[PDB]
Amino acid sequence: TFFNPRTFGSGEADCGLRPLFEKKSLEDKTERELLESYID
Amino acid sequence: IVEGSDAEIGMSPWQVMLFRKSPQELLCGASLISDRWVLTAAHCLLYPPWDKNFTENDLLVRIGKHRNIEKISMLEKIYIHPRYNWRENLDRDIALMKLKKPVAFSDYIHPVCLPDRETAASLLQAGYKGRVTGWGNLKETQPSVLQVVNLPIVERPVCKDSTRIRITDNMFCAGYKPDEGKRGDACEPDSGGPFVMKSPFNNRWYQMGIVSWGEGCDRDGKYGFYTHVFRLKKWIQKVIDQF
Ligand SMILES: *C[C@@](*)(O)[C@H](CCCNC(N)=[NH2+])NC(=O)[C@@H]1CCCN1C(=O)[C@H](N)Cc1ccccc1
Ligand SMILES: *[C@@H]1O[C@H](CO)[C@@H](O)[C@H](O)[C@H]1NC(C)=O
Ligand code: NA
Ligand SMILES: [Zn+2]
Ligand SMILES: [Zn+2]
Ligand SMILES: [Zn+2]
Repeated sequence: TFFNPRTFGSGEADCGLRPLFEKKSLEDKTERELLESYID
Repeated sequence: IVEGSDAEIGMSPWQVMLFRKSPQELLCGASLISDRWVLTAAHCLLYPPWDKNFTENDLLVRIGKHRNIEKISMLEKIYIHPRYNWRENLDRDIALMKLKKPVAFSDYIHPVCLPDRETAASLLQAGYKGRVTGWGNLKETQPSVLQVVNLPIVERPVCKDSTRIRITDNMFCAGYKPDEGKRGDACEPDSGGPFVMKSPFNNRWYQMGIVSWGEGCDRDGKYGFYTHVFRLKKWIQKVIDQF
């Protein structure tokens, strides 16, 4: 980690994973565009 | 957001809306980075020309789902970058707000990740696309639902050549080139909103930028400018690890 959990609060370990998408293994309607932009 | 699309429910759970308390007025976008810290643009809180010099007690933020389980939180304290240059080019357009009481994460409320060295050097490259979200103008002069648009990061040389405003290493620009076909841009008052990228490695979303400035909205040959979050992560640490 980068932040002390005591000042920062909850979150640096539980961040960027959406309950309704990544956590349910569901892709949102346009994130593939971002993925496509990485691939050359 | 101009030329964007409607956002799906729970698509951007770190989305925060900054409101003027009295009278109630939507002022800017913002992002949730933990259960008690919110990131936004400094000019959303401090820009004297626009008569903006807010005290923590003048604002409220709203998080979560757009009239029942939405979350309204008061602010405990506001932190503006000490070297924020509002008189010139908005250099270091970044601010932190600490919530009065931490919020509970839910299906509709969760923090976005802040990038580390390895992440910002693997994903912060020209050509790669990020995502910007907001409730700002749909056209140069408002949506009923949160708007979204994915935009490619533009090489520095092109960004600098697109404007007479002095660009610093604390900013980056994004948007489609006149002939790339697609369009899209953030627009006032999308400022403070996050420019996020999904890492294909750990499947996590990281906030790489903050809507900062632009000339007009979605105009050909021009691009949106964003505060370079990673370059200012040290200040975020000092403030959070300080207090
Ligand atoms: C505060 C935000 O709502 C807004 C975001 C603009 C984003 N625009 C595009 N096309 N992505 N920022 C501003 O309105 C800032 C605040 C100061 C004035 N300003 C501008 O963007 C001016 N139009 C240009 C500018 C003025 C001063 C310094 C730098 C740029
Ligand atoms: C903000 O308002 C406070 C007075 O209440 C003032 O001391 C401070 O100089 C203002 N910040 C400016 C104008 O940059
Ligand atoms: Na443009
Ligand atoms: Zn969680
Ligand atoms: Zn519609
Ligand atoms: Zn003045």
